[PDB]
Amino acid sequence: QVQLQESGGGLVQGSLRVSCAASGRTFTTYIMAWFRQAPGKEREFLAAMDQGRIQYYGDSVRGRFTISRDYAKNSVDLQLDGLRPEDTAVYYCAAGAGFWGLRTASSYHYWGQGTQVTVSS
Amino acid sequence: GNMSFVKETVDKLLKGYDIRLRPDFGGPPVCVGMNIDIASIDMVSEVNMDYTLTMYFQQYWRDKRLAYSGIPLNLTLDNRVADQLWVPD
Amino acid sequence: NMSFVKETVDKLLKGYDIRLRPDFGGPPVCVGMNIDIASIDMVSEVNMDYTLTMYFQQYWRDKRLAYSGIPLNLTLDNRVADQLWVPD
Amino acid sequence: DNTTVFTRILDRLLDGYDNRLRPGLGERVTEVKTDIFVTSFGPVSDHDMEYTIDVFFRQSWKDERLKFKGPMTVLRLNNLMASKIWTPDTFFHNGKKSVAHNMTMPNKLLRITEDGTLLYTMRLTVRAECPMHLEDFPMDAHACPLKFGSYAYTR
Amino acid sequence: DNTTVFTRILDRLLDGYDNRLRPGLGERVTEVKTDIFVTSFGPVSDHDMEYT
Amino acid sequence: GDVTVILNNLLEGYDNKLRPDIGVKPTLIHTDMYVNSIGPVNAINMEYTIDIFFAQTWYDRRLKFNSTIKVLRLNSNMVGKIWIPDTFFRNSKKADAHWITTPNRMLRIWNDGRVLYTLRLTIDAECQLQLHNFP
Ligand SMILES: *[C@@H]1O[C@H](CO)[C@@H](O[C@@H]2O[C@H](CO)[C@@H](O[C@@H]3O[C@H](CO[C@H]4O[C@H](CO[C@H]5O[C@H](CO)[C@@H](O)[C@H](O)[C@@H]5O[C@H]5O[C@H](CO)[C@@H](O)[C@H](O)[C@@H]5O)[C@@H](O)[C@H](O[C@H]5O[C@H](CO)[C@@H](O)[C@H](O)[C@@H]5O)[C@@H]4O)[C@@H](O)[C@H](O[C@H]4O[C@H](CO)[C@@H](O)[C@H](O)[C@@H]4O[C@H]4O[C@H](CO)[C@@H](O)[C@H](O)[C@@H]4O[C@H]4O[C@H](CO)[C@@H](O)[C@H](O)[C@@H]4O)[C@@H]3O)[C@H](O)[C@H]2NC(C)=O)[C@H](O)[C@H]1NC(C)=O
Ligand SMILES: *[C@@H]1O[C@H](CO)[C@@H](O[C@@H]2O[C@H](CO)[C@@H](O[C@@H]3O[C@H](CO[C@H]4O[C@H](CO)[C@@H](O)[C@H](O)[C@@H]4O)[C@@H](O)[C@H](O[C@H]4O[C@H](CO)[C@@H](O)[C@H](O)[C@@H]4O[C@H]4O[C@H](CO)[C@@H](O)[C@H](O)[C@@H]4O)[C@@H]3O)[C@H](O)[C@H]2NC(C)=O)[C@H](O)[C@H]1NC(C)=O
Ligand SMILES: *[C@@H]1O[C@H](CO)[C@@H](O[C@@H]2O[C@H](CO)[C@@H](O[C@@H]3O[C@H](CO)[C@@H](O)[C@H](O)[C@@H]3O)[C@H](O)[C@H]2NC(C)=O)[C@H](O)[C@H]1NC(C)=O
Ligand SMILES: [Cl-]
Repeated sequence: QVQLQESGGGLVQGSLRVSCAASGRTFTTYIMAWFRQAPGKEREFLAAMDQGRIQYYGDSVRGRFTISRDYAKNSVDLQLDGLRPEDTAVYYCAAGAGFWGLRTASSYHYWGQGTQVTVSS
Repeated sequence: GNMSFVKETVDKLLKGYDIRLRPDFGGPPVCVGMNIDIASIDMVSEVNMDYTLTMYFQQYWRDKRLAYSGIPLNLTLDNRVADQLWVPD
Repeated sequence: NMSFVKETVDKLLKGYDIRLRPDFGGPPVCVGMNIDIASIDMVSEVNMDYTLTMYFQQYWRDKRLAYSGIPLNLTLDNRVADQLWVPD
Repeated sequence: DNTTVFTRILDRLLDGYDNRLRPGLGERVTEVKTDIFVTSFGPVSDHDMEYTIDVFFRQSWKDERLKFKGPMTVLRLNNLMASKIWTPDTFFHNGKKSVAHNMTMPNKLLRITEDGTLLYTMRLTVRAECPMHLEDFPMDAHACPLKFGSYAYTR
Repeated sequence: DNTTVFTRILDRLLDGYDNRLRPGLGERVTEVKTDIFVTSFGPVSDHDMEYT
Repeated sequence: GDVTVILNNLLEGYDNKLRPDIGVKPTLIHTDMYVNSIGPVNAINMEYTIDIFFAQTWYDRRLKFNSTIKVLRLNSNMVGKIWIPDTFFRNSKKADAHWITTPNRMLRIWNDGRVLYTLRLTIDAECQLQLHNFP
């Protein structure tokens, strides 16, 4: 059975690094992505990285968040810099084939449990 | 660097450049570093006893003939200048 | 004589701009085409294609290449097609 | 003559032009506007995990060295003129073995506007990698990429 | 420069050289000492009666 | 060199675009052929492979030279320098010359202006087979 563990901090005043490790399936040939869900708002696409090491970013978080992948360890990491109060949300790791997507959540079949992140001024 | 200045610099570098001679033809060997980025391995065939390999093959060396000054930025030139420049065999 | 033909050909090829079509600013150049089908070889269902061998001949007028005093059709060596303008 | 003025214009444009240097070298970023017209989406080969695609690949960019004043605003020139100027070194990242058609002539067109805007289109047949997950075969679906960019020039 | 002497030597060697004529033309027979190093004896194609 | 000056004089003013006798008479090409091997007959594609040495002899008065040397024997360098007949094989599905180690071509120019031009070729020529009586 496939699992996507996540790890990272919960509260910042700010820089952070949220990591995601996959088990039960090698995602070398899949796109690994990070999504974000704030309270009440719908799930939105933060970043994605492809087998060709090509990186796609959302407009809201272009130039701030940096996605990377460790293919040997089967993991995807997201470095977060320039945090703001509206960045408070649950951050989700996902893996998929990118059918009709690379930006739609429906294209990703495997999802992590989510990690809370909060920014306090 | 200005367009005209870079043009004059490249013309000066390539004027009198003997492509037939290696970068240090007189004495010591020229050192060539190499790096590879493996794009894919495609067809490992037992029938043909071969495999196909796509890669970005990068070679690094020093040619004192091509040294220039006054332009801090690195010069990425059109790939047709490789025919004018010496490269390892 | 061949000297006069050589002078005429050199005069035609001197100052000829291959970059410009026969009437660059003028009306369009009319090109006739005809084909002699030598053979059709491999109508492939699996590949969904056919192989067709042919003699493909184009006909046009370039006033830059007009000459006089030589009542002949000059069949030149095919290397000069690289120097002359042809349709794309 | 009608054509001698255009010959003079082309000679003036190419006078001192260095095609080894990109437009705005060392002073600005060359912005290349691109589009694709897929004339036919070729067959998919599951065995090789690839597909073929025939495209008119159009690029466009500004080159202030090639601005001119002349009888017409746009010079629809022969494809030979493309080799005499700088053009982007675009390549397909996941391409396997592509063909730039040259039957009868190089299937390219170059058009220079008076303001210095260049349009440059090519006819290409690209054989690109399309990795597949065949667990749902024959009820599977794929998203085959086509990725391209500059080979030598960075951001 | 140090390499300028070699550039001049090569230019002198190619000055007046006619590569359409074999060496010793009209004076002797050109002797070519040849040899082969087989790095890999390729497979034999029985269908084509051929070998690489 | 005597041969060098002879060749330079012959090429001086020569125009390879024009055939010999452009306005006088037709150029007569004497053809010779040695079949090294007729390759397999592929009945599916209606073709057979043939390997030949193909030789063409003709006369070019522009290449006349007076000297003690009776014949200039040359490799493939001047094949593109002098005029050559544009001979092509009509029923060829695919043909190609040989280029290993160098182009497999030979040229020989006599003092009377006779040019002999030989080259090695491998041709895949079509052959429409009637297979009613097969085999
Ligand atoms: C669509 O796009 C295609 C790709 O661009 C395009 O195909 C290419 O077209 C061009 C132009 O037609 C072809 O170029 C010609 O090739 C002829 C040889 O063809 C055979 O060899 C080439 C590979 O060429 C190398 O090997 C030959 C043989 O030794 C050499 O002669 C070449 O110089 C060259 O050598 C280099 O590469 C070698 C490794 O490959 C190295 O070992 C070597 O060290 C060199 O680095 C093959 O590609 C050919 O096969 C393909 O084409 C055929 C024919 O269609 C097909 O059947 C086949 O399936 C393949 O597709 C083939 O095997 C050259 O002879 C020719 O050059 C002569 O003429 C030109 C002018 O036309 C001169 O500029 C040039 O200098 C040559 O002339 C000199 O040399 C000859 C020979 O000795 C003399 O007779 C002549 O007088 C002259 O001599 C003088 O100069 C010499 C120096 O230049 C000097 O030494 C002499 O002493 C003297 O002073 C020309 O290069 C090209 O090969 C095609 N293919 C590819 C893949 O690029 C296609 O046409 C386009 N289609 C359309 C419709 O537009
Ligand atoms: C094996 O690998 C080698 C090494 O990679 C590779 O060599 C390179 O081959 C290419 C193709 O033959 C060479 O490109 C040609 O280079 C000559 C050199 O010109 C310069 O020569 C000296 C300086 O060295 C000076 O005289 C001056 O600076 C010259 O510019 C060019 O003359 C050739 O130009 C012609 O072809 C271009 C491409 O089509 C045209 O854009 C250009 O206008 C030229 O056109 C010719 O044909 C026209 C008609 O079609 C005619 O109108 C023109 O007048 C002209 O005759 C060309 O760029 C390159 O230099 C080689 N690099 C080396 C040797 O280091 C082999 O080709 C490869 N073999 C294979 C692949 O089989
Ligand atoms: C022209 O190109 C050279 C070579 O790329 C540039 O020098 C190089 O600059 C990079 C970036 O500063 C150096 O790399 C970085 O180094 C740090 C520390 O080791 C490392 O953590 C980074 O991951 C990265 O590798 C690189 O070492 C350096 N190379 C050398 C030989 O000194 C140069 O700056 C360029 N010039 C211009 C104007 O762009
Ligand atoms: Cl047989």
